[PDB]
Amino acid sequence: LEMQINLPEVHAEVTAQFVRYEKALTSNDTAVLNELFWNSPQTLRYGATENLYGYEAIAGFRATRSPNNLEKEIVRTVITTYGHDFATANIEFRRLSHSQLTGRQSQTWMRTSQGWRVVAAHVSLIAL
Amino acid sequence: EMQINLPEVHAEVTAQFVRYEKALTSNDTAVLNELFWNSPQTLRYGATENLYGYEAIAGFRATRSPNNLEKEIVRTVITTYGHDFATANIEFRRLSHSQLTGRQSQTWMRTSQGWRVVAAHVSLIAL
Ligand SMILES: O=C(O)CC(=O)CC(=O)O
Ligand SMILES: O=C(O)CC(=O)CC(=O)O
Repeated sequence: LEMQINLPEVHAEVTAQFVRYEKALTSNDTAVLNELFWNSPQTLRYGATENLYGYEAIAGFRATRSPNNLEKEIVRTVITTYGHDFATANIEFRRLSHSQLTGRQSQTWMRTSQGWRVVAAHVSLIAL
Repeated sequence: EMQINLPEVHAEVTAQFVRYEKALTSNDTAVLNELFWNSPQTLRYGATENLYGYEAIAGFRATRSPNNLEKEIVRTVITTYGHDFATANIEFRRLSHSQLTGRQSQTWMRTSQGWRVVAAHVSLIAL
């Protein structure tokens, strides 16, 4: 894997799915948000204020989340692919409601037979 | 899907995770640096800082205070995918900050020199 860092075609596919994910967040398109998370009990998301274990818990969280005050400005993005089937996506952002905090979002992506999926995610806000 | 938690692979990664946790408590920076992937792509979103590239992470390790190190691990999920990739996610607590619960996420890759962390993210939140 270490011999195949950021193969152009792989990096392009993952970047596309990442943009898809970010677009679905802004429109609260829960169908796409759920589509992009790996459907497995192992999948997990450490959110800004909650820890969710399993796809079912993540999907359930998305159903009960309010689409209000969701906007976020991405400031930095690093997408790295390893071989043909694995990737990480790491971003910094600012959320408009907490202008004094810098946001971090990490995702690990895996290529499944149904396409790229997030297997684990972690979001946090800090003051620098 | 594609070979989830193969016993031998899951055992190797769990061993390296235990190695990492032991090196944190003894502030064994040699082992801490050994376990992070030596690449400019490697990154660590720390509890209080964002570091890009192995050199920035190694530099941070040389200057860090080892004092408030100890922590109770409360949940661990280690998941391996095929033979060469893994994630490790833990929740932890400290008696020194009873109001904060910790999260630590890592993505691991098998290199020719062994398993390495390619990305990590640590954060503390209120209960
Ligand atoms: O607020 C959070 O927990 C993170 C977030 O913006 C939506 C996501 O990336 O799932
Ligand atoms: O104290 C913690 O759990 C987070 C941390 O920075 C140790 C590490 O770098 O793994």
